[PDB]
Amino acid sequence: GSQSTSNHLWLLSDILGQGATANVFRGRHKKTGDLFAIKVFNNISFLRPVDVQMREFEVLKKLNHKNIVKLFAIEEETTTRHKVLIMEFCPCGSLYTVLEEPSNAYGLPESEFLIVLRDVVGGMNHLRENGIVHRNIKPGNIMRVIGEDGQSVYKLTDFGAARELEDDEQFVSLYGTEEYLHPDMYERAVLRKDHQKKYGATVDLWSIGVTFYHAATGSLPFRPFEGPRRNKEVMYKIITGKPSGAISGVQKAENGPIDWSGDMPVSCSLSRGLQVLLTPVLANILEADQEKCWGFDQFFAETSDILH
Amino acid sequence: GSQSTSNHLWLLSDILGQGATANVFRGRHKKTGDLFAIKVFNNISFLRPVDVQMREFEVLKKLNHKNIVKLFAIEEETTTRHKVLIMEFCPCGSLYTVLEEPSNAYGLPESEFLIVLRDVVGGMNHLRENGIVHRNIKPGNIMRVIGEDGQSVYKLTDFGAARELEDDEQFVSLYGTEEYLHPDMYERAVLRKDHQKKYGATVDLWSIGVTFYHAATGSLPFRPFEGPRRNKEVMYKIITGKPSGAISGVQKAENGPIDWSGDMPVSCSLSRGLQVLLTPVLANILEADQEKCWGFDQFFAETSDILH
Ligand SMILES: O=C(NCCCNc1nc(Nc2cccc(NC(=O)N3CCCC3)c2)ncc1I)c1cccs1
Ligand SMILES: O=C(NCCCNc1nc(Nc2cccc(NC(=O)N3CCCC3)c2)ncc1I)c1cccs1
Repeated sequence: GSQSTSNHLWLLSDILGQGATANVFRGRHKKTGDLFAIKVFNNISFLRPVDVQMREFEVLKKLNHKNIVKLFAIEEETTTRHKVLIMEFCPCGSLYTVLEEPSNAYGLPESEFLIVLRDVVGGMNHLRENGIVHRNIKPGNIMRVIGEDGQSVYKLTDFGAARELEDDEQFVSLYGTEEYLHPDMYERAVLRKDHQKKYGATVDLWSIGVTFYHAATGSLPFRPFEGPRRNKEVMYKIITGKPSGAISGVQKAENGPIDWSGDMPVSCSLSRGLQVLLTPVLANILEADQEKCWGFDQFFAETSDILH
Repeated sequence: GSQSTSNHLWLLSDILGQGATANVFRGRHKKTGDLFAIKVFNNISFLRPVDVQMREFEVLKKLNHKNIVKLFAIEEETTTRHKVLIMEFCPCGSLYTVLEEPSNAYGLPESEFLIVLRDVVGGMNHLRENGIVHRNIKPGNIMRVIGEDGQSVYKLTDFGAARELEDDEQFVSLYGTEEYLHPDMYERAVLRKDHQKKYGATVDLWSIGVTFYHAATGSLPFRPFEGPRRNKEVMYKIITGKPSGAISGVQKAENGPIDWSGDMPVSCSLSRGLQVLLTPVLANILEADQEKCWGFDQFFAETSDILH
């Protein structure tokens, strides 16, 4: 079967994404046949407080930029009367899928990496200008679109965890994805250690740092022997124990000691010149200590210098 | 983009399911065009030991039954040379999708619930006859198919956590979904409290009990104010602190006390006669005490008695 709103229709088997609060479907405008991605909230999502439910709607109605997936319409699905989000369809899918390809085992080609850099920075700048935090940035929700000239353009999506947050404002609520998650959030959300901490916009810089390391090398920067998901204790030791300036930490052997590095791997796909410029960016955003990590002004200045 | 094996092909946008280790695509046999669901493992999945990776393949090769989604072929995808699983496509989707429908907000119609009962029992019996434990049973991986006579037939799938395990064998590894997870496993996997416990095949009985409660009432049996995922500590209190005989525990108000019940809610969609037969079944499988919990045989005997 299918579901529909006044103007749009989607088959329930035409899935594009699956999540805690919502699924995304490939759907069509009824009259034109034009394709869209339609985000449809599940029952359990309505247990959230109303102001929380409204955030993604308010956030997306505020944004408009080439590095953010476009929102076309908000309409009401008929059987539930719930609002759905009707968004630009990106037929190429995500950066996650690009990174899975064998040719990218040791990182993206430098040309493609520089594009990811440009576009993630551009998206993040647009959010910050508009006082928005994302809180779940990762390759799985950075979408690839083929631009006018045949080259990639990447765009941020999945604003399910996003909110308006003034430049110095803090929050205590938990969102995100374990492999990409700032250590202070990981501490509470994954290890359940409550150390009475607050979090700020800079959580997005940590996830971007992890995303860039991943795009640059083909691997996540912080890796217990079993992978992050399967050894939460060691994952936490890697991310909280890392020396200042380190950008990666790996446990090579089961139950083994941890090795951290402040440089890119020897296998890194990027030119050595770029590696040398990238490494300080990563070191200063993969920095848990709020006293030492970069602010946004600087992150944008320092990456915009690399792009030129 | 598409991926293919010798005999089958799928578009990467044609998704049917997404998970930690794999995605499932709607694909086709290249020559006949016949439709299949194709399970394809992601890169991070290969961090698992090889014997663990092989389990799902070995398990599915053993099974052949009306209440198990059929395995058609194992073939190699070309770009990675990884084996994929080529399965029966069920165009109707899952029991989870059925349960989202507003008409089922207070539980399935009795005629449908009885079908779910017959079929989950039939699938679970087939697994036990073959020495298999599933370890992630929930509505999301119970698929609905329309039988010859127009009536539903449900079938188990997603054997990503499954293994061979005799009644007299135990394990310490962790799998499952928090809302459906046996308390001993929840304690370690979700709360990360380690009490040197070992788990057995009867973990599938707990998930089945939660699944049946959900199908009978339209709601999960164990429910903090914010939902299970948004308040794990209270969830643990609920599932471990319930009296013997209790089949549900609900926190009504934010930070409120917990309402335990050994009976179905007054809103239950099932006839009262069926309710009274169902409740002792749920009471004796939603029981962590292994000295008290039913085994599979007694569970199949008592559910068979309801069906006839
Ligand atoms: O937004 C989310 N996730 C981001 C993706 C879904 N959204 C969109 N998707 C596309 N096109 C597209 C094309 C090919 C493949 C895909 N999907 C995948 O490749 N997957 C999904 C599961 C496994 C790998 C998507 N266009 C626009 C959007 I907006 C959310 C998931 C759950 C809540 S939000
Ligand atoms: O097996 C899994 N999951 C079970 C489902 C995927 N498998 C199959 N699906 C179908 N048909 C089908 C039809 C309509 C919709 C759907 N999907 C959904 O409705 N979704 C998926 C995302 C949210 C809701 C599936 N037939 C056969 C199979 I095998 C796994 C997911 C990740 C690893 S394994």
